[PDB]
Amino acid sequence: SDSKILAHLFTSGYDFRVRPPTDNGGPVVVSVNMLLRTISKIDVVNMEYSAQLTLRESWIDKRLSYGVKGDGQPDFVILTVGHQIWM
Amino acid sequence: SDSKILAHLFTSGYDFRVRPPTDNGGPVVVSVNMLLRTISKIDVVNMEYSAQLTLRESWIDKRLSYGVKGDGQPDFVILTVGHQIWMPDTFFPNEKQAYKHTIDKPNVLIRIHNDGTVLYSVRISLVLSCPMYLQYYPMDVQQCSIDLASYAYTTKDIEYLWKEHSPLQLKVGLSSSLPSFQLTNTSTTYCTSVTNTGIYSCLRTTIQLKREFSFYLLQLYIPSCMLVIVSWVSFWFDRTAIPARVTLGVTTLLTMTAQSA
Amino acid sequence: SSSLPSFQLTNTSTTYCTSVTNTGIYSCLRTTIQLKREFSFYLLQLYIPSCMLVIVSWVSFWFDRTAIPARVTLGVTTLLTMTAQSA
Amino acid sequence: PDTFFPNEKQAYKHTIDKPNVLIRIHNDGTVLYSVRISLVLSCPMYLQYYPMDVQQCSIDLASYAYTTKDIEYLWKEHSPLQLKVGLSSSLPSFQLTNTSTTYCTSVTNTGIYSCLRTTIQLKREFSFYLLQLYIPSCMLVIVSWVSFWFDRTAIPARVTLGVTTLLTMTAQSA
Amino acid sequence: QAVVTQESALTTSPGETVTLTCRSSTGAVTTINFANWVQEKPDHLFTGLIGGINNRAPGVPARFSGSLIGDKAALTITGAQTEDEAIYFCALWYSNHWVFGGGTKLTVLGQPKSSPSVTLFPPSSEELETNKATLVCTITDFYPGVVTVDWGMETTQPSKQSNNKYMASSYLTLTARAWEYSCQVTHEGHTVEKS
Amino acid sequence: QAVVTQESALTTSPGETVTLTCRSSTGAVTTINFANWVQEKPDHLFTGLIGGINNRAPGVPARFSGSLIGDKAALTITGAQTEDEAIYFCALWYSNHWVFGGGTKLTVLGQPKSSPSVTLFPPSSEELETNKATLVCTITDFYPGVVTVDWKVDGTPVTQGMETTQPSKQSNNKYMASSYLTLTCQVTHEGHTVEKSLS
Amino acid sequence: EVQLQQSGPELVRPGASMKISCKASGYSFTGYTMNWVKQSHGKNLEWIGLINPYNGGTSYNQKFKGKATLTVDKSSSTAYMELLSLTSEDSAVYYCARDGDYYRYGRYFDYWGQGTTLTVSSAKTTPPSVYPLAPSMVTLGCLVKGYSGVHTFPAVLQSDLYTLSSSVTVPSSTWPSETVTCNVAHPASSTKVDKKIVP
Amino acid sequence: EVQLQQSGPELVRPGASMKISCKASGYSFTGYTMNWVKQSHGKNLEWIGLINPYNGGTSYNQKFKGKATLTVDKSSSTAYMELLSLTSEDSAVYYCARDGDYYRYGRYFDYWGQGTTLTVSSAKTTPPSVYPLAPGCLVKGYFPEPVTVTWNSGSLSSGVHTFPAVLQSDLYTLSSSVTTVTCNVAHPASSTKVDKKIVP
Ligand SMILES: CC[C@H](C)[C@H]1O[C@]2(CC[C@@H]1C)C[C@@H]1C[C@@H](C/C=C(\C)[C@@H](O[C@H]3C[C@H](OC)[C@@H](O[C@H]4C[C@H](OC)[C@@H](O)[C@H](C)O4)[C@H](C)O3)[C@@H](C)/C=C/C=C3\CO[C@@H]4[C@H](O)C(C)=C[C@@H](C(=O)O1)[C@]34O)O2
Ligand SMILES: CC[C@H](C)[C@H]1O[C@]2(CC[C@@H]1C)C[C@@H]1C[C@@H](C/C=C(\C)[C@@H](O[C@H]3C[C@H](OC)[C@@H](O[C@H]4C[C@H](OC)[C@@H](O)[C@H](C)O4)[C@H](C)O3)[C@@H](C)/C=C/C=C3\CO[C@@H]4[C@H](O)C(C)=C[C@@H](C(=O)O1)[C@]34O)O2
Ligand SMILES: CC[C@H](C)[C@H]1O[C@]2(CC[C@@H]1C)C[C@@H]1C[C@@H](C/C=C(\C)[C@@H](O[C@H]3C[C@H](OC)[C@@H](O[C@H]4C[C@H](OC)[C@@H](O)[C@H](C)O4)[C@H](C)O3)[C@@H](C)/C=C/C=C3\CO[C@@H]4[C@H](O)C(C)=C[C@@H](C(=O)O1)[C@]34O)O2
Ligand SMILES: [Cl-]
Repeated sequence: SDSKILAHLFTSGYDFRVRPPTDNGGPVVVSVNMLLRTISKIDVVNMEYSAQLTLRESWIDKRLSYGVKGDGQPDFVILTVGHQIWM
Repeated sequence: SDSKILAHLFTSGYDFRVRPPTDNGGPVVVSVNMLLRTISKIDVVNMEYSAQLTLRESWIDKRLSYGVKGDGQPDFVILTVGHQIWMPDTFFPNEKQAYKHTIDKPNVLIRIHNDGTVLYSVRISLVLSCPMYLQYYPMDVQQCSIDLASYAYTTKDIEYLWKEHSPLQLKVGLSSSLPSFQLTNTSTTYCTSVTNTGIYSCLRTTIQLKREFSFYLLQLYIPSCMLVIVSWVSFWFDRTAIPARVTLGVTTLLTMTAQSA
Repeated sequence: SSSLPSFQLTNTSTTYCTSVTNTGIYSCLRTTIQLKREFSFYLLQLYIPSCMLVIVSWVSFWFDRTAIPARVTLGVTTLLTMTAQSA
Repeated sequence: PDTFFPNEKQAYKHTIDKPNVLIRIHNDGTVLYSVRISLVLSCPMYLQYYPMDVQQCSIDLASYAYTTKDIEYLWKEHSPLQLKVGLSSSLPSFQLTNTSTTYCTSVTNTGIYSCLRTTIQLKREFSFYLLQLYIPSCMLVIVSWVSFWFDRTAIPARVTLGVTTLLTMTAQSA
Repeated sequence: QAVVTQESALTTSPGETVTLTCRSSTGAVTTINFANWVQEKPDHLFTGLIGGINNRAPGVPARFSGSLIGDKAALTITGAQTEDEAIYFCALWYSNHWVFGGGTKLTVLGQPKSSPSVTLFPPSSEELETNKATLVCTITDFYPGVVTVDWGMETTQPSKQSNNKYMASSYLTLTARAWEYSCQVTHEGHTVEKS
Repeated sequence: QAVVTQESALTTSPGETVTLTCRSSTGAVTTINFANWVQEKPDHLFTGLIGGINNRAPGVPARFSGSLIGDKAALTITGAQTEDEAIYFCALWYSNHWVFGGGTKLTVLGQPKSSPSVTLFPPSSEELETNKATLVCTITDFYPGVVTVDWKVDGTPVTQGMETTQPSKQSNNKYMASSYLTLTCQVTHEGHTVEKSLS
Repeated sequence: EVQLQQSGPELVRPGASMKISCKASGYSFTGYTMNWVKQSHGKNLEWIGLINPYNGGTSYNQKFKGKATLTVDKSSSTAYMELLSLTSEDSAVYYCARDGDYYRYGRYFDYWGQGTTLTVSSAKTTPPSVYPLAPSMVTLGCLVKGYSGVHTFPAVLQSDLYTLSSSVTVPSSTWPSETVTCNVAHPASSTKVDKKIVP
Repeated sequence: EVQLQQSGPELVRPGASMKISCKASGYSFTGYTMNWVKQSHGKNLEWIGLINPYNGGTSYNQKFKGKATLTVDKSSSTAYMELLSLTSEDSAVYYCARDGDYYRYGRYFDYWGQGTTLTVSSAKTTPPSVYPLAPGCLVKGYFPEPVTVTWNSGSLSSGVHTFPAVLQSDLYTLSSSVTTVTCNVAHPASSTKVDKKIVP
C-alpha cells in the first residue's frame, strides 16, 4: 500500500532538484512552525546563546500528490529512506 | 549456514523501509531494555548531566523468520554487514548531544531469531538536560531522566514498552565512577504524549541522585562554625583593647564573605 | 522555563526579516524571545552584601576619636572588600 | 573481530594522511592487525590517602556482537603489554609503578562475552605536595608560635599573627 | 470492525468477590489495548477506575483491581459494597481510538429475587384499521433489573418501581397485512412464556 | 558429540607423584577448553581445584597443579597425601557448555592390596514362583575399590539387564559391591580376574 | 476537588450545527487532555476524539472525522466541541472525560462531566394516538402512539415519534362488570382522549 | 567461610515440577555466578547451566534448554532451580557450584553444595518382598527407601554386608550377605518387618 504509493510517485520522471511547479508561476510558499525545546548557555561575554528546537516546514508539491481527493486512500504516506524530494 | 540463512531472507522481496506487518494491523511493539554504564559530569549551572548507556530494542518482524519452529536450525543468526532491516527510528527527546561508539568495528549487535524476533544492542553516549531544584542545595536530591521515543512513527505504527523483567540495569562500576552523588533510586515509566503531529509513544527512565554531604560538612559548615567561634574569643579580651576585638570581628566577617563567594 | 534558571522568558514574537542583498531579494522569518534577568541572585550576591559592607564602615563613627586604629581597620577593610566583590 | 573498549568514554582513530592501520595476511592464513587509537577511559579513583595515594586505571577490551562461542580473547603469550620508552617522561605528575594483564570475561543478559583487561598503577608524585602543602603549612604554624615570645602586654601583635596565619591556612586549603 | 464484549449482567452479595471480563473480537487483550474500566452510577454519573498500563484514577477504592486473566481484560472487586452497584463499561484501545463494550450491570443484592410477571397484549382493532399492527409485552415486578425479551421489535430499558422491582415493556411492530405470536421473558434462570 | 575421557582408576603411595589426564575426543585440549578439575570425597563432597586460564580455588593445596602435557589436560599431585584419596573429575569447556569426564578414582595406598571375594548365588526357587529370575553376585574384601563387573550367559557376554553397585568402603577399609541380573559373573581387579559360575 | 461542568441541553433542527462546552475547574486546566464520548440510545458509548489543552493538538476517531471539531479556550479553562451537519443520528448525550496523567497522555479516564443532551429533531407537535389493549387477576393494557397496579413503562422512539403503553392489574371481578378506562393527556398538543378497555 | 546450603530431598510424581534452592552465605552473594550440576546414576556429571546473581543473566546447556529455569533472589542470597515436566530420567542429585572469580566469569569451580536428591517416581508405597539367597537375602520391589536388615534378630552382626539399593523395576531392590540363620527386614515406610529363614 504505502510502499506501492511511494513507488508510483517516483517510478515516473521526478527530479528532486527541480522546484515544485506552481499554477501562476508564483513562488513555492513554505509555511513554517517552530518548537523551542530548550534555551541554554546564554553567554554574555561572547554574546550568544544556545537553543534546541524542532523545525517544521510545509509546502505543496503537486508532483507528489497520489491520493488527490483520495477518501479511498491513506491521508498521508510517510516518506521512507531512499526517496529524494525537493526541499 | 548462517550466511545462507541471511541470503534466503533478503533474496526475496524485502524492504527495510516498510514497517513489519502485524496480525491485526496493530502497531509494532518494541520492548526496551536499558543498561547504564556511567553517569558523569552532573552540571548544576547548565542543569544537564552526561551518561553512557546500552540501548536494547526487541521487536517482531515475521518477514525475517527463517527457522520458524526451527529446532533443526540455529536459534538466531547474527545480522552481518550489508543487510538492511527495518528498525524503530527511536531518538532521545531530552538529549542535547549524543554519540555512537565506533572504535574499530561499530559497537552494535543485531540478532534475527528464527521466529522473526529481532534483538538490537548499541552503545550510546548522551548529554541530557536535567532541570534541577536547589531549594535545599547543600542537602538536596535531584531526579534526572532519559526519554526514549519514536520520531516519525505514531501510536498506530510503533509502541514502546519496558521489558517485563529488569527493564533498567546498572553496571557494577557505576556508583564508584560517581563520587559526588549517591544513586539512591531508579524508576521506569511511560511519557507518551499527544502533539500537533500526532500521538507518540514514549518511555522514561529516572535516576535519583542524593548529594554527598561529607564535602559540604568539611568545606562549608565546619569552617563557618570555626569562624563564628573565633569571633567569640574577643568577648574575653579587655574592653580597653578594642583593636584586638575589631581585628577579630572584621577578619572573620571578611573571611566569611570570601568563603560564601 | 525550568531548564532556564537564570532568566525568565517573558515574551515571544514571530516576524519577517526579508532583505534585499547583492545576490537578490531573499525571504526570511524571525522568531524572538525576550529574556528578563533574574534578580534574586544579584540581590543576595551584590546589593545586600554591599549595604552590609557600607553599614559596617559606619560603626566606626561610634568608636572614640582617640582609637583611630580601629576606625582605619574598619574603613580600609570594607573598602578593600568592596573592590574584591566588584572584581 | 568487532572489538570495542567497554570503559571507553571517547575514542578516535588516527587518519592523518593515510589511515594508521596495518593488516598482514600470512601464508598460513594468520592475520595481523595493528591500529593507533586514542582513548578517554573512566578510572574510578579513591582519595582516602589523597596526597599520598595510588590509583589503578584499566583498559577493557572485548567483542560486542560475538559471544563466547564465536570469539575468544587471549593476551599474547610473551609481553602482552608494552610501554613506549617516552611514556613516563610525558607523565610528570605520576609514576607508573606497575602493570598487569588480566581477563574480565563476564556473563550478561545477551550472553557470555570474552574480555581482556590491562591495568596500570599510578603513584602520585609527592614533591609537589611537599612544597605546596606540607612545607608552607609548617612554616605557617611555626609563625603562629613566634607570638609566644612577644610581651603579654602587646596583644595586638599576637592577634595579628595568630589571625593572619589562620586565615592564610584557610586560603591554602581552599 | 473490532468489537468489545462484556457480560450482560452480574450478581453478587455484599462482601463477596465478583469479576467482570472484557473480550476483544480480534484476539487476546494485550497490554497495548490499555484496557480501561469506567463506572456509571444512576443519573449519568461516569467515573474512571483503571486504565493505561497499571494505573488508576484518583480515589478509586483499593478493592477494585485490573488484570489480564486468560486472554481478556478483567476487573475484580474484592469485597463488594452496596454502592458498588452500577454499570461498568470497559474500553479497549485499537491502534488509534477507543472502542467501548456493551457494559455489565453489576447488582449488589438487597432484596430477595423475583420472577417477571409477563402479559402479552394483541394488536387492537384501531391499529388494524390504521393498517399498522403493534404488540405489547409488559413486564412488571422483577429483581434485579435485568430482563431479556425474545419474540421490528424494541424493548425499553429496566426502570425500578414503587416496590423496588424494576419494570419494562416490549414492542413488536408489524403491519396489518403481516398480522393477518408469543413473548418469552428469560430472567436469571427459568423462562416465562405466553402466546 | 564431544566426549571427555579419564583413567578409570590410579594408585599411588603417600609422598609420591601421581598424574591424572583429561582427554578430548574432538582433538587436543587447548586453552579455550578451560580444563577444570573437581574433587569428590566420600558422602558427596565436591570441591574445585584448578580451572579457567591458570587460576585455582581458595585453599587448594600447593601440591596440586595443572598443565597441558602432550595434547590433553593434566592434574599433577606432587607429594600425595592420605586425604588426597578421592574421585577426580575433569571438565572441558566446548564453545558454550561444560562436559565432564568419567572421573578417576585415585587411591592413596595405606593398606596391602586385597583380591575380591566373589560369590554368585542361584535365583531362589522362591522368586521363580513370581515368574522372575534374579542372579546375585556379592563382591567383598577388595582394595583398592575399583572392580569391573562383566556377566556371561553360555559363553557369550551379557549386554542387557545388568546392574552393578558402586564400590563402597566396608568395615575393614576394603571395598565391597554387588551386581544383579534380570531374567524370567567374572570380576576384574588390579589386573587379575575372579570367576564364579553355576549350571 | 476537580469539576467538569458541561453546557445545558440543546434542541436543534437537522442541517444546523451547535457547540457544547465543558468548563473545567479545580485543577491546572492545561495539564490534562480532554476526551469526548458520545452515548446514544441506538448504540453503545463511542469515542469521538481528544484534545490537548496545552498543545492545541487533536486526534479524532476516524468515524467523527469532519463531524466534530474539538477546541479549547485556555483563558476560561473551557473545552468546546463543534458538531456539524447535525442529523437524527446525532441525537445523543455527549460527555467530556479528562485523561489521567499530568502533562502527558496516560490513556485512562479520570472525571467525566454530567453530560449534555443534544436533541436533533424535525417533527412538530402531534396528538397522542391511543389504542386500547386487552388479552384471578386480569391485566389490561393501554397503548399511546405517535406523540393499584398503575404501571407506565418508558417511552420508545418509533418513526421519529414517541410510544408507550400502560399495564394495570385488577381483580377480574371488576371487569368487564365495571368500566375500565385510561386517560391520555398531552399538554404540548392540548388533547386528552379516552379508550374504554372492552373484552 | 563460605557455605552453600541446598534444600532437602524431594519425592515427586512424573509430569509435576519442583524447585530446589541453594542458600549462599559467607560471601558477597551477588559477586559470584552460580552453576548447577546434575549427577545421575545412569550417566556422569552433567552441566545444566549458570546464572549471574548480580546480572540476572543466564546461560543453559542446550540439553536442559526448557527443562531447567535458573533464578535468583538477591534479598535472601538464594539461588533457585526450576525443573519442569519431571520424568524418570530427572531422578538424580543436583549440586550447585559457585564460580571462582569476583564480579567476573572465571570458568572454574569454588565451593559446591551438599547436593539435593530428587526422586521422580509414580510408584506406590510398596512393602519389600524378601527372597532367600542360599548356595544372603534379597529385599526386592520396595519403595520408597530406605530398608534396614539384621541377621538372627541382631545376634549375627560380624561379616554382614548390606549393599546399596538399585532401581531395577522403578522399585528399589538390595541384598545383604554374611560370612540356623535368618535375615530380618524392616521397611519403615509401610511398617513391614518380614523375616525369611535361609535354608539349603
Ligand atoms: C571541630 C570543629 C571546630 C569548629 C574546631 O575547628 C577547628 C579548630 C577550632 C574548633 C575547635 C578547625 C577545623 C578543624 C577542627 C579539627 C578537626 C579535625 C582535626 C578533623 O575532624 C575531626 C572532627 C570530625 O567530626 C566533626 C571527625 O569526623 C568524624 C565525625 C563526623 O560526624 C560528626 C563524621 O562525619 C566523620 C566521618 O567522622 C574527624 C574524624 O575528626 C578533620 C577531619 C577536620 C578537618 C577540617 C577541615 C579540613 O579542611 C577544611 C577547610 O580547609 C576549612 C576552610 C576549614 C577546616 C577546618 O574547619 O579546621 C576544614 O573544615 O578544629
Ligand atoms: C538585611 C541586609 C543587611 C545589610 C544585613 O546584612 C546582614 C548583617 C548586617 C545587616 C543587618 C548580613 C547578610 C545577611 C543579613 C541577614 C539576612 C538573612 C538572614 C536572610 O535574608 C533576610 C532578608 C531578605 O530580604 C532582604 C528576606 O528575603 C525575603 C524578602 C526579599 O525582598 C526584599 C525577597 O526577594 C525574598 C524572596 O524574601 C529573607 C527571607 O530574610 C538571608 C536570605 C540572607 C542571606 C544573605 C547572604 C547569603 O550569602 C550572601 C553572600 O554570601 C554574601 C557575600 C553576603 C551575605 C550577606 O549579605 O549577609 C549574603 O548576601 O544580615
Ligand atoms: C624549611 C621549611 C620551614 C617551614 C621554613 O620555611 C621557610 C621559612 C620558614 C621556615 C624556616 C619558607 C619556605 C621556604 C623555606 C626555605 C626552603 C628553601 C629555600 C628550599 O628548600 C630547602 C629545604 C628542602 O628540604 C625541605 C631542600 O630539598 C632537599 C631535601 C628534600 O627532602 C627533605 C628533598 O625532597 C629535596 C629533593 O632536596 C631544598 C634543596 O632546600 C626551597 C626548595 C623551598 C621552597 C619552598 C616553597 C616554594 O614555593 C612554595 C609555595 O610557594 C609556598 C606557599 C610556600 C613556600 C615555602 O614554604 O617557603 C614553598 O613551599 O623556608
Ligand atoms: Cl590584615
